[PDB]
Amino acid sequence: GYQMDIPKFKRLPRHIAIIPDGNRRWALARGLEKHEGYSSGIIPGLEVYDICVKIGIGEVTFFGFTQDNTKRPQIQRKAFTDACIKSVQEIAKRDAEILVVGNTNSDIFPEELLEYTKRTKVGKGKIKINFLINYGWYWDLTYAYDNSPDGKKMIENIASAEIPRVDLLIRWGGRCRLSGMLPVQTVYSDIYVVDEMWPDFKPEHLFKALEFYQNQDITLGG
Amino acid sequence: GYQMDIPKFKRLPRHIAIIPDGNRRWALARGLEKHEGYSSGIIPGLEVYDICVKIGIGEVTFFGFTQDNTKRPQIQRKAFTDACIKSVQEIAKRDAEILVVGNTNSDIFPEELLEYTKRTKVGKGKIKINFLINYGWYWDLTYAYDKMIENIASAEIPRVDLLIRWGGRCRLSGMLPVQTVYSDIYVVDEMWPDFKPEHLFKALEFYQNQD
Ligand SMILES: CC(C)=CCC/C(C)=C/CC/C(C)=C/COC(CO)CO
Ligand code: DMA
Ligand code: DMA
Ligand SMILES: [Mg+2]
Ligand SMILES: [Mg+2]
Repeated sequence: GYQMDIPKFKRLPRHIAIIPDGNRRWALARGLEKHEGYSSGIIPGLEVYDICVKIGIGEVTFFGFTQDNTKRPQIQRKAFTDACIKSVQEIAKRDAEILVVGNTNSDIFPEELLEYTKRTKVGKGKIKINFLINYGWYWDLTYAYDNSPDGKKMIENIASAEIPRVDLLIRWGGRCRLSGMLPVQTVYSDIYVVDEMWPDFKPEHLFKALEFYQNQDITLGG
Repeated sequence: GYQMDIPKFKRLPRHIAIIPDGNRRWALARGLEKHEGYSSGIIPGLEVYDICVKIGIGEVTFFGFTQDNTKRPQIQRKAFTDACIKSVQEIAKRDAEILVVGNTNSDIFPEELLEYTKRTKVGKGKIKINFLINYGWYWDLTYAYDKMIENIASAEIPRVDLLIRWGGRCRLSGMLPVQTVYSDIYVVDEMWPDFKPEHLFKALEFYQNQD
């Protein structure tokens, strides 16, 4: 991308989850229409990707859109779907192992992303980039209750089973909440909230989240 | 006044979750042994109860201890279990509808609390007080094998509106994965035994500021 001065970290998370929230508030604050913020969320994702590749983060999961989000106005649904498609396509121009997880048994799921619903190497690969597209926490848990008979097997067979435990979850837009992102993988996740809206992303947001992470005692109830 | 005037709130959560974390760090900071913090966590719980009753909170769920917590040394297990028993027994002397949710199929689950594993009205009731005792997220979700989502072990406990965690960590530690999917989370930096009413007031000011 371009040259940065990235701090040195004593400890790095294996898996970062990103909640790129605040697109509508960002747009309204700039006197744009609510749905116009999503198109300004793509370059921030690429800056996150570039930083994570440079420091050697193993896996990053981006919250794209939920089944609940598809209750919003058509004009917003078209805007955030278009922006999610573009984000996956942009990572597909770089070096990544791409996975899209979400309900593909829905008219809402974009045909453009079906090819990424199995993990796909692009360029030199290495870093795992996941996207949650038409994802729902209820759909994810209930996927298991149907397609797993046993109980101990249920957990291993949730819809998002390819996505491992989230070490660090970073949420833009100043809300401290999961919005149903990966309930199983996020039970022990250390959560960092950035007050600025996602389109106002700065590398310093990610650096401060990583400083937060390396400062945590990760005890897992022990 | 002696006790801070309880502020008047323009919005209130129906259901507050409490994670009373930091007992061991609190004890170690005082030069006590790791296990000596838990007994100093009981009165804070009663202060939360008193304030929630006064402002008219419908439901409060306390995180007591988890299956993961039973990995800890036996001296710590006995100390936190003893403190959880005493907490429920103290609420049992007041006005509450008490429910204990947790894995009762374990010699770790205290016999004293079996009677509260069905919702129990004490005094005038009018507030629902839940305790998670030998609770595990994994046990909760997998319990359904006993519609499946509506038959999780914690199914009686509704959506958490506001989650307040003491001890400075911003994490769920597996508290009620289903009910916490949209919960607004407020972290208090002070360890649970350093509870002050202003901790709770600031959490509720945070909640009424959320959209
Ligand atoms: C790696 C890259 C390139 C991009 C990652 C970011 C991304 C998915 C951008 C796409 C548009 C976007 C902001 C969607 C998020 O919207 C939801 C959250 O608030 C629902 O409204
Ligand atoms: C009372 C209670 C169950 C607290 C949760 O924190 P924890 O210390 O048990 O977990 P963690 O190690 O994830 O902070
Ligand atoms: C499991 C439980 C009863 C949590 C309360 O604090 P703690 O025992 O986790 O103490 P700390 O967070 O300081 O280790
Ligand atoms: Mg939002
Ligand atoms: Mg703790």
